Amino acid sequence: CPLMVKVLDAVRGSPAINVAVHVFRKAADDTWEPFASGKTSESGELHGLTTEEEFVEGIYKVEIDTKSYWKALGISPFHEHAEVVFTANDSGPRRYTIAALLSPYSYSTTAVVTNP
Amino acid sequence: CPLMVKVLDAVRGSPAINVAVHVFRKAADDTWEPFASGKTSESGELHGLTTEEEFVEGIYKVEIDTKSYWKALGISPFHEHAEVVFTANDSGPRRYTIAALLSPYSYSTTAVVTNP
Amino acid sequence: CPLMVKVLDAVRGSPAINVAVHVFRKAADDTWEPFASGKTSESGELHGLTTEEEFVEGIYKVEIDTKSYWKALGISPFHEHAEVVFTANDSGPRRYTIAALLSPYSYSTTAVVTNP
Amino acid sequence: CPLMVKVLDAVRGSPAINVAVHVFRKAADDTWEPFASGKTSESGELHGLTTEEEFVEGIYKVEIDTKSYWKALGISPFHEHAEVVFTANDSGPRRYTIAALLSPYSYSTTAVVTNP
Ligand SMILES: Oc1c(Br)cc(Br)cc1Br
Ligand SMILES: Oc1c(Br)cc(Br)cc1Br
Repeated sequence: CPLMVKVLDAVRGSPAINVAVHVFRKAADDTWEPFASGKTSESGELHGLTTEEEFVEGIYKVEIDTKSYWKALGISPFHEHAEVVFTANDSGPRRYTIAALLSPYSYSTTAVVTNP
Repeated sequence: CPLMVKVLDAVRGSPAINVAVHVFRKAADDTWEPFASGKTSESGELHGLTTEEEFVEGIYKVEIDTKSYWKALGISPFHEHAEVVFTANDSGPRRYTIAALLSPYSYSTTAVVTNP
Repeated sequence: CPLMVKVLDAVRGSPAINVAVHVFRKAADDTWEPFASGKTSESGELHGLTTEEEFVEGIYKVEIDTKSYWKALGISPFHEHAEVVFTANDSGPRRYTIAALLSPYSYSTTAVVTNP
Repeated sequence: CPLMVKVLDAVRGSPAINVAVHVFRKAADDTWEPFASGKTSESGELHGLTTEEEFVEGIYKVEIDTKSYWKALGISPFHEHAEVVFTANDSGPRRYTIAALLSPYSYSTTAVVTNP
């Protein structure tokens, strides 16, 4: 499990539960091919998106559906979503944790990258 | 006047200067059509991207080239760029200020939507 | 001129107005002596706290009353206030801008130290 | 273990290891009495600071020594430290996780509060 996503709600001070997350990988023809997807758990975490074998070198895009999250709570947010784009495993396989801290008009994203 | 971008450097504690910024508008076929662009000033600001007249309601993508910024500084970044996607709306305030706080492995983006 | 404070509201996406701010200077006996104070403007800014002449090198504490801000909005905050402690230094740039991005259960503070 | 602290380095994209953390509780005479302290682990986490019985209602101050952290890395940071002040357990016992995202000239602090 080399790719993990963690989302927190900065308004309620709690994990952001049931947030949809889509991952894409840039193709040779520079198109974004669907790679994996899922939803955050009660702890705001999304594990099991991919494997070490599948998670090859490449440029990935993790798109977090923050809009649906805020709308379900009765809030009209600014962003359509929070999307992280990055090159992965270009110096060998690494473990990535993409953390997103959400607010209606602001979000922060941090990457904690460790060598397995 | 209606759209401004401000970028700060959290490592050196100063405005992020000469950062490339491109704005796109989502087309009917869901592809991103180039709309406006430029580079941040000595104060880390980028104004005059569009006019009230040209900035119609729609989905806009603001792509900030954070990677080139850090690479020039000789610092190894994580993200390929910082992308801020949002829907421009007449119902809400007129002026949009997209502020991005940058760090090599983390970034935050906040919108300050005001009428005046 | 040498010290400015800017506060933003990440929930409503606007400047945080009428936020109480107090600045203290650490005394020889390590107690915090009141130095300057005021409230944020309609633009979420607070200028004219001190002069270059009065702002000598030393340890300063900037206490932002985030709790009263959220309570007035009828939103339950976590923090009692946001405290930014730092050492003013002549070796580095002259002007200090303390920016605080507020959310009920989270806040960020960045310093933009520039000479001009 | 109702009080946990987590610190991440936004420059390296890794946990902030060996960061000293001091906790204080406001006394009746409004002085800050030392409550507990420790250092972050290899995962950037600090557990075992207190217990449910000891962690009574009160106003607490968690002071994170970010200055020593950056100085050890050859960087002269802006903040003397990152200090969170908050009222705890005023609506019954809760579990608190204080997360701090660090950068030389900026830091964010988030509180994830759950009902045990
Ligand atoms: O566990 C984490 C929390 Br809580 C906050 C941030 Br930011 C990142 C991670 Br990983
Ligand atoms: O001027 C700004 C600062 Br400094 C920080 C953030 Br966040 C937004 C604005 Br506008």
